[PDB]
Amino acid sequence: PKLSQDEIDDLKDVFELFAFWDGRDGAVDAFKLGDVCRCLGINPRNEDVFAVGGTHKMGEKSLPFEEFLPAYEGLMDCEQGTFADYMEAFKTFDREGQGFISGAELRHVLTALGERLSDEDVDEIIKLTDLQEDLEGNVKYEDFVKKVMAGPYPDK
Amino acid sequence: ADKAASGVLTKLPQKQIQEMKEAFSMIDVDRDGFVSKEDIKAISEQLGRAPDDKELTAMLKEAPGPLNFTMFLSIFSDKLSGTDSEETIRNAFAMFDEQETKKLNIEYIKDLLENMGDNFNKDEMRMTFKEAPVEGGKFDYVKFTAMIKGSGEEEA
Amino acid sequence: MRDERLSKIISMFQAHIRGYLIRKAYKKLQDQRIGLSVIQRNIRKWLVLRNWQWWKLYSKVKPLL
Ligand SMILES: [Mg+2]
Repeated sequence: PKLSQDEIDDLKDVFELFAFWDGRDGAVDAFKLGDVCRCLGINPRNEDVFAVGGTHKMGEKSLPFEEFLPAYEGLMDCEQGTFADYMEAFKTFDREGQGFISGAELRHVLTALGERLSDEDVDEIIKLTDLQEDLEGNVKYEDFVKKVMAGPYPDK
Repeated sequence: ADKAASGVLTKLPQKQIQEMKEAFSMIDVDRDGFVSKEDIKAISEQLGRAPDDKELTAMLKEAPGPLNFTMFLSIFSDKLSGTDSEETIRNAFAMFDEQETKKLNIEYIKDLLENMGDNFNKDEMRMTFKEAPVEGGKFDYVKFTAMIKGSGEEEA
Repeated sequence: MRDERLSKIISMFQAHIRGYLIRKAYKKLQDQRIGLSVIQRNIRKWLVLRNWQWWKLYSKVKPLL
């Protein structure tokens, strides 16, 4: 009951779109659990998605709306990262300390640390954020953080 | 114009209805303004395969009252209730042709119809692809749309 | 000590990235849901009309016109 009644219907809507695409009888593959929550505006780590019923592969389990609502409620209260955290993290790899980093060192951190992402995924965020290199192979990472945080209708 | 309980606004065209009266009068073999059980028998027996279980009684059942040109027009219209145009259908398909090739891979369109949405069963799938234009492993949705829409290029 | 801290942080930043990509794709998904519905419904009308006794009788008579 912390979840308002219209927030409940915002969930009913997202659930139905995915229910439609799962080759439908009004149910949702437990594997797409992370994606559904991402469309409601939260940014959970894979680990948290697993701690609530998500699966590693498709066709292993289904979820009726009644089992979905309490999993969502559980993920709302997990930790979410700030701008100040993200900059402390990157200064860690700044040799001169002038706010630059090579695209090289950039790719490397995104694909070898934390929860590694795919080269195709790294390719697509760099495409979408329109991030750009300078003559000596460098990039300023503060600009990158901000564009990611602003989201895809980075608008204004 | 009238009710057989479905149609709200029959705006199906004038050439389209002029044809039908030429058809109706050829079917009304006894010349009296009504299609009888015996009119159908005669005419259909002539053109070849001719239904005679009393599905002939079933055919006349479909109309709530005596069968004049006006009841005729009415029952056909109920059948065309719920149908979109060629432009609407062709752009629906195009929503899946990202490279604007004006075609779709056959493996892709088959997966879309059978495992997603209000998915097809095996008998629907079989009757849909028996007739379909395919070459080089490429489904031609433009040609398929004009076909099911009855476009008169050549069906002479 | 605070090695996992830095690691959790990198992890949350990658999460933000995955959220970005998904939300970007959402609008194409709602449009497509309308696409498919239009397609399955019309092919289905076509099938039913093709099985119709009055429609069959009609085809084998249009020529003679
Ligand atoms: Mg007659």
